[PDB]
Amino acid sequence: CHQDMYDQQKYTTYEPSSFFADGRSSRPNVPGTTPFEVVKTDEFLYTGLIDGQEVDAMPFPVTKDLLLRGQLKYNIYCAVCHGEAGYGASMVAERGGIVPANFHQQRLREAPLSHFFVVITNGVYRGDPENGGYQSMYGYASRITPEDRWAIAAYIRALQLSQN
Amino acid sequence: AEAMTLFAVACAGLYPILHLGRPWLFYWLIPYPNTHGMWPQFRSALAWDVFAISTYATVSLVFWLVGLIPDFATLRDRAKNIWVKRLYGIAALGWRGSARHWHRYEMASILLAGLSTPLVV
Amino acid sequence: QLHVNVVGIDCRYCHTSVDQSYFANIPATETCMTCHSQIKTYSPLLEKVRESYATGKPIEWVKVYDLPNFVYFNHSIHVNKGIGCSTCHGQVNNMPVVWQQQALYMGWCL
Amino acid sequence: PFTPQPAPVTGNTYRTYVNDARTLLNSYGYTMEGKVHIPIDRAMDLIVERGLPVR
Amino acid sequence: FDVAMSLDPHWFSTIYGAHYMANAGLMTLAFLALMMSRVRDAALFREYVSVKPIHDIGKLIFAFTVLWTYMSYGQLVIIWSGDVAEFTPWYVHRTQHGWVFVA
Amino acid sequence: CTYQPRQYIAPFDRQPEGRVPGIPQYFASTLTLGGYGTGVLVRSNEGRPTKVEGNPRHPASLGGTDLFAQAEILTMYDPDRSTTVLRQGVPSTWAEFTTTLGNALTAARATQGAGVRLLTTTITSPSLAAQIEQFLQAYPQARWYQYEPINRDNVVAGARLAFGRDVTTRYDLSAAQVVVSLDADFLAPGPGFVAYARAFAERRKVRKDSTTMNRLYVVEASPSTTGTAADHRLPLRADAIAAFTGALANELGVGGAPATLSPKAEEFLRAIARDLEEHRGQSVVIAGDQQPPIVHALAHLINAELGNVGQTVFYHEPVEARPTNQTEELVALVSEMAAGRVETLIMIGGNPVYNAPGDLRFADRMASVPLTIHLSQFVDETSARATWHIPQAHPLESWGDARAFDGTASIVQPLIEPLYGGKTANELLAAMLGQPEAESYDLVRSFWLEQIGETGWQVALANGVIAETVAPVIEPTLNEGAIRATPIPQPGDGVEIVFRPDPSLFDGFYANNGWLQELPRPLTKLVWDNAALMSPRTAIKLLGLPFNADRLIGTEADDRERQQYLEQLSKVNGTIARIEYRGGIIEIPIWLLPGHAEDSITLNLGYGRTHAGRVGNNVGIDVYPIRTSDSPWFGAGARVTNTGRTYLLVSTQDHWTLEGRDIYRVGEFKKFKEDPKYIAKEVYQEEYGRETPNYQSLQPGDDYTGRNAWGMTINLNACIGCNACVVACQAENNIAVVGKDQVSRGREMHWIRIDRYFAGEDLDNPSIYMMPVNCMQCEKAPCEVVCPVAATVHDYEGLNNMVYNRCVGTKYCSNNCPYKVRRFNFLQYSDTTTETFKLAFNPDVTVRIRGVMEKCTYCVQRISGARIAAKRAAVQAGQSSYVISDGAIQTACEQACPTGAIVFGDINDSNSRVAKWKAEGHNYGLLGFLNTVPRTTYLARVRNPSEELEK
Ligand SMILES: CCCCCCCCCCCCCCCC(=O)OC[C@H](COP(=O)(O)OCCN)OC(=O)CCCCCCCCCCCCC
Ligand code: HEC
Ligand code: HEC
Ligand code: HEC
Ligand code: HEC
Ligand code: SF4
Ligand code: SF4
Ligand code: SF4
Ligand code: F3S
Repeated sequence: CHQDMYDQQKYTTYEPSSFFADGRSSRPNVPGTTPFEVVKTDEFLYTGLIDGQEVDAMPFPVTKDLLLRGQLKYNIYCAVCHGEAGYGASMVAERGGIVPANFHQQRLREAPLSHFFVVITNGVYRGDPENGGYQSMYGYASRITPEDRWAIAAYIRALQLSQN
Repeated sequence: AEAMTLFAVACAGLYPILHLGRPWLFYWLIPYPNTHGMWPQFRSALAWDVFAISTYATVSLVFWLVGLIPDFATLRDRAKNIWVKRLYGIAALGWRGSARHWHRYEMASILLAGLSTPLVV
Repeated sequence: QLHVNVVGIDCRYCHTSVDQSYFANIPATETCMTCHSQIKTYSPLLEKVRESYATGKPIEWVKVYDLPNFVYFNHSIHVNKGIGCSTCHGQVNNMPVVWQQQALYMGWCL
Repeated sequence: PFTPQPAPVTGNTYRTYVNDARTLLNSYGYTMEGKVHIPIDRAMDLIVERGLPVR
Repeated sequence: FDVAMSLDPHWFSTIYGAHYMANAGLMTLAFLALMMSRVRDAALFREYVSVKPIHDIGKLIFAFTVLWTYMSYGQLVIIWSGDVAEFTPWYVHRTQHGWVFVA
Repeated sequence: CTYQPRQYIAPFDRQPEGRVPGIPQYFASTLTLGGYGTGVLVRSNEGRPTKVEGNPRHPASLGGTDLFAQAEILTMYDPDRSTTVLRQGVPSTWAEFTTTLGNALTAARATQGAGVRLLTTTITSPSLAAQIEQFLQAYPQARWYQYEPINRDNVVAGARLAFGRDVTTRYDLSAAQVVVSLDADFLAPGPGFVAYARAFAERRKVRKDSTTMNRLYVVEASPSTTGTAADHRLPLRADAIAAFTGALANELGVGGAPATLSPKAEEFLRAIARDLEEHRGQSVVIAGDQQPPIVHALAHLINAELGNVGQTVFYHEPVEARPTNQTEELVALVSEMAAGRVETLIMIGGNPVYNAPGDLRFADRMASVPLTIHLSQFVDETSARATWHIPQAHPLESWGDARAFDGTASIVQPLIEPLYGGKTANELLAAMLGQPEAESYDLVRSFWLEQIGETGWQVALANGVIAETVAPVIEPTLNEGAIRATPIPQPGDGVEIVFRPDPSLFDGFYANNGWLQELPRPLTKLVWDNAALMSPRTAIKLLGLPFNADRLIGTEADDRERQQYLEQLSKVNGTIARIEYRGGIIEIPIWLLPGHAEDSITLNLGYGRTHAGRVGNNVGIDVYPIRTSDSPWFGAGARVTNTGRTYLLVSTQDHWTLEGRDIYRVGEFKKFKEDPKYIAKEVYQEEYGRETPNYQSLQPGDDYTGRNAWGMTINLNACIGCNACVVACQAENNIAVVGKDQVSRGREMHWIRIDRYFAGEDLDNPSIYMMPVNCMQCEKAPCEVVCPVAATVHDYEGLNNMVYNRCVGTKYCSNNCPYKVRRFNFLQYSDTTTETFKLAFNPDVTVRIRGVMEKCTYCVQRISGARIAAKRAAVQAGQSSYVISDGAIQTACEQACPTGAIVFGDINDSNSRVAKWKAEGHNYGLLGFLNTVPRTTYLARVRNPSEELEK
């Protein structure tokens, strides 16, 4: 039973490390650091705001493959805890009284696309400083790529049309 | 001389394991059932060494023991101690040297000697 | 069993990097808290989770499927080439406690 | 160590919601508040045909 | 070495010559057995001989046949396993144009 | 008992936004060797830097990198880096220093800052320069006083003599058919080294279509990498080069002075002059930094006469902030310290006590100064004698900006938050300017914003360069009278001493780094040690060794006898010689260098450090005390008595000549143009009597006709023996660093090795040949056939596969390998107890344990990743193509080489670069008489000799 190279000295992806304070060899992103050949110049792609306001516009044209990718991403992440059809009827809501929002309500029909992008990026609303406050939607910035987030917004538009 | 051969082979059999660098993995050269499905190469000459030395040691030991079986019978008869007897006697295997035991013994010794000459070369 | 078979959550919601890299992303406490900030809050069996996400300390899961760091497996190519975590892992959908379905022998892979 | 046999899940599960929603997403129909449904993949085709504003 | 190995100066074998001695020994022993059958009746080969000399010559022929095979195999394995361009041609010539069938 | 331990797994609490787990990322940052920035692309496995590469869009780093940039990873992970602020060697806090600094500066505000003094190195960062200028504005009487041991003082001095203004000289080697080098190493690491190496190599690379090749003439005291890649080399004494330059100007007709010279030197002068005037505007003259300012002024004058200016030599506005004579500024500071005028000294790095010349006695004068503050990144000898030592952030973990020799203004980007904290130089300047607790990111961003704009900052981070900033081209006016009216000092005062920066350790900053110390030094192959380098004749006369030294000289007929005599002449290496220069004795062991000039000794700086980390704590003999301010790079008189007492010096090669074997092929260019295969057609006529060798094999092999096949071509003409590839392999494949004792026992572990063969007539002036050797990936491999457990087997592509887990350690494979490229772990070389070293190891490659063999794996991890990616793309498309691009896979050695000698690609794809190179007439494989059929092949060296010097 050699156990020779079974556990090597190198640090793998999630191997715990005693060298760091928080016990993680994996490190958080240094602030203000951009990967190589990844320019962040376009504001629309990374934020639905053009002047601090929503636009009801989408940075790149809608494509059938784009809508299919949006449908896939919606089914993986968005469908649970909000309904596959967008009516908010999900098994999560039953066990917990989540009460997710309904896409087909008139308010979300007139909401801009960039509003959907903002909601997916950050959440419904951060808690009020006074009297407490909790984040319900809770945001999905890290898990989903911006282009995928725009595809999800396009799929939400398609879903809203589907019931009209 | 044959005792010298056995002891020299015993001394020389340690070096293939000692020089191995990872000495506890000597069994890898020998074909053995494993969950990996790996085999020795059999085209290198160290794989041949494993079969030659192992065959040489076993054949030399069996030939030496066969020669000692009649000698053990004389020792058990002259042992003069009940405990010393029954130790040579089990090794003798009740030799009871007799015709129809010698005839097979002589033929077997000639055959073993005939097989050993190509083996040592 | 509860989250997949009853609550109905996709595999890629938690193991998000399975089809893109060699590593199936073990969920962060962020994904745990997106439901349990409201559901089953103030529960003694979700205390460790709530202990995280307040301090930076991680949750030390015990690795069930372990390879001896000279094997270099890749989920991405496998999944993309038409192989799923049922002929490759087991019915994890109905697994209250995950167990190793088979020993990862060299012969099994071959 | 014999392979464990976990106890089956309870009566209520997510499958009913998903199946009902997947049935609703196609086969047209009439919603209560509005007029008419549109099958999924048909509304998506309509969305590409009319397009969305850019920039 | 002078009579046969020098036919192709590019190739040399150290075991060569020892192989010829084994080949010569087998040929002479086989020749002696053929002659003995012819001279089995000769009077001095009648009151002074027994099966034991014939048996010993037969054992010697068997030993020489195995010895010649060992020397020939030993040269082949060393040249084949050590694939050096210098010693490869002799085997290539003896395995081509139907020479393989003779081997 | 169980197969393995629990192996707990710890995940994140909040996922990084742009990171996919298990997928490495690449970030653009800048690494500076002489204060001049070189753009680098660094792989971040999981938020930790692991592999440095080159930035294709950065001028002076087009893919290629120098060894110093490669070996920065192990420096960032040195377990001896400073971790805390020390008041007087006792741990303290940054806040306490900030309070003290503020009190000291407000106590110096009564005066105008007359006591406050600075001491930095060559600073090219615009942010730091602006902050220093603002600080000087706040304190009128403060002084900057830059200094660093390896500086460009002579270059700016010659510029201010020729033009009356500091300019920046740039060389465009792509359009120079003739290049002349007066003791200048442009192919050795320095400003613009990668850019110069790539342009020079491209001209040298010759195919059947090519009709033109560049020619290099080099005059130098010590043989060097630039000398190796030269058609003609003259070993003149270092002092004589100034006289040689004056003579060259005189025969060209430009102002100079006739100088008496040796007949060989006069013949070299005639050839150089005749080659010039035949290539006007197609020639360049380069003068080394070591050479005196008059040599630089003459070089500008010669270039102007030939009209080369504007075609091969370009003048730009100075890029190094304020250019100055650094040695004179340090002399001014030491006199002020002796007087006691200085009350505060702040030093940003540079290790002044160790680096400063011995005559200055900086350490004794440093004691007089009441407060001395040092930012070093290590507790150096200066920090030990300095109050308030402050840890400095490593460039990889710090926010910063730097300028290249051309002028680029590239931005340094942190890949990790500082491991032990520490403060950047700009943060120290901010505290002096009265703003404490100022973030490095804000300081650099604030300066850059409004100059390039926020959008420019985003583009600058994504790329490795700032497009807006470059040095403007200016046309200076040459002052004929000043250059003509110069002394031009004559050479000759007895034995001379030449001071050269160490090839692997530079100025001694990299002495702690294990990879660089273990690296064999090019042309001397020494490891972990410093030796005096002298020609065989110099050693015989000075140390009284009993050898004729004329026996080495001879024709081709007695070449084998002369090679044996050189081996007998060796074994005297390591005799200790006591050398007295100017009141200083070094007692350094001597190593014989055949190409060295007579009556000259080369001593390498960067050794003998006492406060360095556990690695290189006390290695070699310090040459800094003997070195003098008046003559930093040259020496006039040395006693060089022999004390016997031989000391062991360890070298990797152990043999200096090829024993009449076809290892290196050398041919003329004119013959090559008529027939590319002439070099291969020859040799076979001497050996077999026929142009083509009819090799015959009894073993079939595998077809490989329709599958990807991986092969490498190395160009002998391009290689300069830099050794960057060896460092790149060590970082990429996690090769262990063995100790000096293990190297002495010949157990060094290097997958790639460079061999110097020193084969020529005379052998006192031999032609150095550098050949990179790595596993040849032989289609029929002897090592595979002798392996009992089948650890080494072939691959479908054609790659030899070495499986460490299968290897039982028999060592039969190394014995049957003809090229001896296999390295075995006799003892546990890998470091298991050091956390920082564990972070450095690359996850893709396994860390080998004791008892397993290692060999070059053609960077299999890169090939496997490309194969998986190509298959994944094909299945998603549905094509099932599995097509891999020619540029998709680049080996670490291929990326590292500045010249571009190493090319890796599919052999079967006839459009690939390797396929085209392998179809050349001068391509060949080593030891063809063995039917190994290697895949790594070499291109025979083609030279371009002038008919004057040669015929
Ligand atoms: C093609 C033609 C054949 C050419 C053959 C050439 C090679 C022949 C080699 C023979 C070597 C013999 C060495 C001499 C041995 C010896 O002295 O003989 C002693 C005996 C016993 O006879 P006793 O009692 O002394 O007197 C007889 C008269 N009354 O005879 C023996 O041969 C047995 C002794 C042991 C044999 C030793 C030789 C073994 C050689 C092995 C190496 C072979 C290399 C491949
Ligand atoms: C869809 C049915 C799947 C499949 C096939 C797997 N998961 Fe998960 N998983 C989650 C967490 C937090 C863990 C670690 C805790 C634990 O192991 O009990 C896991 C673990 C696994 C494993 C084993 C990991 C190992 O180291 O071997 C496997 C093979 C696995 N999962 C497959 C989280 C979730 C999750 C909620 C976010 C859901 C949904 C899934 N996993 C779904 C699946
Ligand atoms: C991140 C990997 C986690 C972890 C560690 C857990 N969950 Fe969930 N969870 C969800 C729902 C709807 C339930 C049941 C609600 C109910 O029982 O009333 C749960 C339950 C759990 C438990 C059991 C708690 C208990 O029995 O009291 C545990 C230990 C648990 N979870 C751990 C919903 C989600 C969800 C989607 C909204 C996601 C994502 C998670 N849970 C994630 C996690
Ligand atoms: C359970 C964790 C949810 C997941 C999964 C998704 N959403 Fe959600 N969403 C959730 C809640 C509880 C609410 C209502 C919050 C409230 O204060 O009422 C929402 C709301 C939205 C909205 C409306 C936002 C608004 O300002 O009105 C949108 C547009 C929305 N959710 C979209 C959305 C998408 C795209 C999701 C997949 C990425 C998604 N939700 C998942 C809870 C949850
Ligand atoms: C081939 C059999 C598969 C397939 C198709 C999937 N899994 Fe994975 N899995 C498998 C092995 C051999 C391992 C061990 C990896 C190691 O380094 O030891 C794993 C591991 C996981 C893990 C643990 C986290 C990790 O190793 O990255 C998770 C989580 C996991 N597998 C999940 C998973 C998912 C969601 C899959 C998609 C259906 C999946 N596996 C497929 C073997 C295989
Ligand atoms: S170069 Fe040596 S190790 Fe590499 S394949 Fe050839 S014989 Fe084997
Ligand atoms: S190909 Fe890779 S392993 Fe081989 S020498 Fe180059 S860097 Fe080292
Ligand atoms: S092959 Fe290696 S030593 Fe030669 S020039 Fe390239 S990097 Fe330098
Ligand atoms: S012979 Fe084989 S066992 Fe290892 S040391 Fe060589 S690969």
